[PDB]
Amino acid sequence: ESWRTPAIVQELAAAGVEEPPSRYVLGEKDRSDELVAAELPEPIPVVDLSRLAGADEAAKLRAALQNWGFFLLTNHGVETSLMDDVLNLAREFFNQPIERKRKFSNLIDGKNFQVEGYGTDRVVTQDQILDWSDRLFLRVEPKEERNLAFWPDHPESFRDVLNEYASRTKRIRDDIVQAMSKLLGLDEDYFFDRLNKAPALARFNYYPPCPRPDLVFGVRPHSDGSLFTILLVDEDVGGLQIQRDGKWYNVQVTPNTLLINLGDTMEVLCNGIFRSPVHRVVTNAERERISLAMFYSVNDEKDIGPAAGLLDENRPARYRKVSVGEFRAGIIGKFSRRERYIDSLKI
Amino acid sequence: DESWRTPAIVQELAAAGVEEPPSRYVLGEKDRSDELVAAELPEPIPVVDLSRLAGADEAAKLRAALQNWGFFLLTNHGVETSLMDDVLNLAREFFNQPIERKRKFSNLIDGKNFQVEGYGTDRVVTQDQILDWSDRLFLRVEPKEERNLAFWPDHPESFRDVLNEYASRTKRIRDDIVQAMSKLLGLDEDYFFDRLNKAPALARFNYYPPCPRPDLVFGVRPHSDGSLFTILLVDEDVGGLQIQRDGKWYNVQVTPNTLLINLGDTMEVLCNGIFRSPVHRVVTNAERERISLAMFYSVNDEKDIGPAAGLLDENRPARYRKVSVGEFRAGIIGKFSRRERYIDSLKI
Ligand SMILES: O=C(O)CCC(=O)C(=O)O
Ligand SMILES: O=C(O)CCC(=O)C(=O)O
Ligand SMILES: [Cl-]
Ligand SMILES: [Mn+2]
Ligand SMILES: [Mn+2]
Repeated sequence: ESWRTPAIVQELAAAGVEEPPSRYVLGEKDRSDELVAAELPEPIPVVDLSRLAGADEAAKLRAALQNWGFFLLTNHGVETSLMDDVLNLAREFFNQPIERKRKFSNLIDGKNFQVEGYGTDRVVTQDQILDWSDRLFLRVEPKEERNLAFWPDHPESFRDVLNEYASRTKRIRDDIVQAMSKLLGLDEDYFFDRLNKAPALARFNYYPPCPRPDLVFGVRPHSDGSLFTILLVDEDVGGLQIQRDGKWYNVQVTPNTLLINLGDTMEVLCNGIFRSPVHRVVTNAERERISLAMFYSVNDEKDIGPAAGLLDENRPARYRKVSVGEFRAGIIGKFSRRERYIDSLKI
Repeated sequence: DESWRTPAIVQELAAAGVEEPPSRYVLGEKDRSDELVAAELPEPIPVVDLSRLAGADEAAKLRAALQNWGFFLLTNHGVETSLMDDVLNLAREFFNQPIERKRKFSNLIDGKNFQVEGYGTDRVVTQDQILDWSDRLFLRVEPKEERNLAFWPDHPESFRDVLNEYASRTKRIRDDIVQAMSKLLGLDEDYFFDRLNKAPALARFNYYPPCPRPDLVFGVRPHSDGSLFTILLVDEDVGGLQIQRDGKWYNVQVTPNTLLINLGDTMEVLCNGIFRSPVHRVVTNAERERISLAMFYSVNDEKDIGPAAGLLDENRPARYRKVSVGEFRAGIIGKFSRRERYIDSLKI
């Protein structure tokens, strides 16, 4: 539409067009020698969850979070069948006649936008540049505010499998949070008063093949606004890239393994001892890419600011203190305008 | 100096022979008031015969122990006398080694980086944290995927075989106790067993050295266990374990070759406070050391920890909040460091 109903990017790829529409083509500064990325100069940071209680593993986590802000997780205890099934739901739901899929459109009545549903993100302005990907955004926790009406019916086990996956990742959320609290010198339960009744958001990404991968981004360069994200990818074959010291690095998520990356809230909360990585996804011209991201956010208990226990007067606050509503307003708000909120809070 | 993150081996401090504990072990005046001399049990220690726990007589003895005390002694427990002696010999022979042979298995990795598993004490979070007058060797025996054999000691040479054998006996005990208590609650005997597969089992060998000022320190601070159940074995108890009931402190001597079972905080939550997990502590003495082994049995991450649905109705509301297993565990461990009781933050 004009800008009220952006078209589903999967239908633009199935049109067999050789060029993308003008609303998807980036600028010259964003299309400079960046999309041709390198690969990590060292073995990709890998944390073994089943051994994270040991100080050896906790030091591997520390180096991952200090150097890169993300890592791959192994021996995480999520069954291979469950990871295959939850990704089969996205595979099955996305690979559907579109009349079936439009029933869960995040543009209710075709004109009013919301975050929860199937489609793309918010289009504030007509000249805004749109990503070459579709999404299915679902709030999974707390279960009391779960909007099942937008949860797809096909396959007929979507709610059960996604709920099962949500309860598996909970243990991963708890273990990693406990580990980092010890790494930061805080109480190992420090972060759990901020997680009671906290939002858990599931994002099903469909990056369709693009005839011109040089002109578009699967998702724009960005850092997550969560505490951290668990990422699950279906036979990655590439596309995800992460930035470190200006340079984009190609990161491939090995099948049956999970990628954990930090969000902007964690960087502020830990005063920037670990940082939230800025990342993006590149499209390819042959095959599509489906990923499931689980965002774990903080409740409205306390304001988002550096932890009291990480600040003496010789380690002052590098970041401001803002409310939860102000924080979330800007991660979403600055995502559309292609800026990074957390820079504005840095002192 | 930040050397306070590298806590001393208390057994070494005790061998210094000086007249006072260092100030970091000294309790506040409130903790040292008219408690440390406890009272004697007004009734005999509750005792349960495991071999007859399927019978009404013993199971009723089990209920009275759980409702009134939260703990009981277990007889005919299936653990041979030689095996209890063997597992306590591990503790005796390991601790009575030169500090250089024990330090290989320190939980302070590279001398700096704390982890739970190993020989030392519990996490030192702040400089002003009061420390306990004891060392412990903490070994993760289950699940085997999380087992780290490199911290299981090389002395005596039977350590892995003996502890494995003992733990398999105490696991059986755990199953029997869970079943029996399930029937007490009117639940199916297997109601909780979906929480017991690939669940943590932790062995804690405690070493309480003598202290020149037993009036000033705790061998271990007042606490309830975070487990479902705890099975405790003490080497010739001589004395020191104290348990609290309704604000009063009582001495409890774990008779040799018997096992003390106490209910843990996880069970208290799961049974909605029908039975409660008892607060207990160890006081030191000036003459001799005390050795005990505690097997903590926890739950997996199948469900969040909360009151069992079979125990709730309109006139039986839930008395505890529901929290995830990892959140529960980190709260147990964190609150222990701060001298606070985690389960009270879950009470509704
Ligand atoms: O699809 C990926 O690999 C990245 C997903 C991502 O960054 C997101 O959903 O926020
Ligand atoms: O040593 C005792 O008698 C008590 C041990 C104990 O409470 C523990 O290890 O948690
Ligand atoms: Cl239940
Ligand atoms: Mn992201
Ligand atoms: Mn205890």
